[PDB]
Amino acid sequence: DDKELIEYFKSQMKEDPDMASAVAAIRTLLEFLKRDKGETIQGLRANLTSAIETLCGVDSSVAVSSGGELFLRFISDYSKCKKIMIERGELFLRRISLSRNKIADLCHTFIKDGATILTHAYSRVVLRVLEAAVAAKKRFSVYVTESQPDLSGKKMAKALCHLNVPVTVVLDAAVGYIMEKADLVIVGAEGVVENGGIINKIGTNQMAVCAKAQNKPFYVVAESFKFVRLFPLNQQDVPDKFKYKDLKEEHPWVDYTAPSLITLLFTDLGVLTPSAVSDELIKLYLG
Amino acid sequence: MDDKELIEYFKSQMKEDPDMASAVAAIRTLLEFLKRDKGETIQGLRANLTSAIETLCGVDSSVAVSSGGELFLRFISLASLEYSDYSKCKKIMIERGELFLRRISLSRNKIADLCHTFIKDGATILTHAYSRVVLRVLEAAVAAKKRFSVYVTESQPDLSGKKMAKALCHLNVPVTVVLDAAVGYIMEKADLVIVGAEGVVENGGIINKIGTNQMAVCAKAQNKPFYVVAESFKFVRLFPLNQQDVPDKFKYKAKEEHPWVDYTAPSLITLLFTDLGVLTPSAVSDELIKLYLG
Ligand SMILES: O=P(O)(O)OC[C@H]1O[C@H](O)[C@@H](O)[C@@H](O)[C@@H]1O
Ligand SMILES: O=P(O)(O)OC[C@H]1O[C@H](O)[C@@H](O)[C@@H](O)[C@@H]1O
Repeated sequence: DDKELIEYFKSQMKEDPDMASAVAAIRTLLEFLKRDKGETIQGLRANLTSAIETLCGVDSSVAVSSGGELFLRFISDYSKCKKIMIERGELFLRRISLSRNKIADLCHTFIKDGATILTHAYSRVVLRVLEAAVAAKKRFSVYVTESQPDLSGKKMAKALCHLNVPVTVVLDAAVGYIMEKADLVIVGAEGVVENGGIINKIGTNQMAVCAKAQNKPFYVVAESFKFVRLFPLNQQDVPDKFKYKDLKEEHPWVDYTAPSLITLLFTDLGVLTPSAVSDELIKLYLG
Repeated sequence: MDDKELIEYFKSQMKEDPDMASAVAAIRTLLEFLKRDKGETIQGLRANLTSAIETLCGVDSSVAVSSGGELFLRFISLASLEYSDYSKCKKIMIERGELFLRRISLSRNKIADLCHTFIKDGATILTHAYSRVVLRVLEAAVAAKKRFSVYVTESQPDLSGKKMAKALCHLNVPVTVVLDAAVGYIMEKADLVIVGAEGVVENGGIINKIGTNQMAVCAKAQNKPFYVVAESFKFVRLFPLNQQDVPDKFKYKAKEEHPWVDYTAPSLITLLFTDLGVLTPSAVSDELIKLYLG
């Protein structure tokens, strides 16, 4: 049922925080598929399409939608069928579970010794990369935006001081001021779109614009289940459902960064240029 | 007066008149030092005027205080020529001082007239933090019955922008407040950007509340006009080429680095609206040089 379909999901996220919202949903979809007491290939298919959607309502991050779409895609005689569906699904889950590791290996080599890295907000993938640089005995320092409204940035600084890397938290407003001190920018993303750009915490776009104006490379680190079937041209093309996950106050939770503002993306599919994403997205979705 | 003498006065001057420019607050305090100074020698006076200026900059790091001071002191220090008795100078210095104070009393309005042209109707304007000059430029637009909308950042860490939004709301001007982090996100929705300045430096760049550089750089990438409204007394004798060149004096009012102002290069500025006329950044040096020489 939905209500403890949701509680399973939320519970899977509450007990492991550093678990991606997507992967949490896949396990909730996997477990749902297991407990499904139906008797029709047909009613199973529907109820899964109802479960994925029910999950997308409670947490409307773009990655739980795209990851959900990809996992259900990968799942392609009810007694028989059901079983191997679960085995394909558990194979798919097994693969996206090494994604963070392969990214760490890939990206951390682009960090020169004595580099000072500028990042935005909290990214579990960025932190795994920087952890891998510490593992590789590389010495570096970090600037991170405090990142209103939830102040994820201090969460990242505190995590980063536990590995004894010098980290300084700056105001969101000070990114233009601090850009000259950085040698490169690394950020994560909630979603990677078809044109090679990204959807990430509000403030990413302006960091990328200030980075291009001082010719500082701008690197993105994201798993391939974040590849989403969208092609934005402006900020209004990002669907409002992923944007909120006479005085007034607008407050979007993420903005969009165009491919022209992005140097490379480091992914479990390999190092990519923004223009190259489209060919890799096709291969990813058809497979 | 003495040191806590000036500080108490100066702090009180702005305490009761919030809209009063900080530099003007210093000029009045400095004037009151000339009126209350009972010394009886010329350069001992001047020399101690050069200590009140420095003692004042200690409590308010705004770079306008230093610039406005030096221009007033340099302007009144022309009294010594052809006024030998220390009591003759003093009298005409006070005179020249209140003359000076009266000129800059006209600076905000002279600006709000020069800039009402560039606010076309139906315009969407973006600004940063709270600027009394910006506020008066818009007051003049609404006064001329012109229709326009505003976006403004909240501007950490004091949320000055929520106070700028409060005022424009009282003008029934449609306004919206966004996060400092959303300026890149919101730029496309704006037709032009207008900010104030704490200081206009010798290359036509500005020193202004932290977050101004961000906005300027994002405005250039979308080809949006970036207009600066600033009084002629904010012209400071500094030539910063980057953020490091901004002296620590004015950068902090006092690991987490929290500067209060950044530098915005002339490359990033379309026009400056000052009480000396509408200037391109490149025309600010020669204008500044004249101002400090006459
Ligand atoms: O890299 P992660 O942790 O998966 O999340 C990626 C992104 O999620 C959110 O949008 C924010 O927290 C960003 O800071 C982060 O980059
Ligand atoms: O326009 P004014 O009142 O001179 O303000 C000068 C400046 O003061 C501070 O630096 C900030 O509040 C800025 O927003 C403002 O531009």
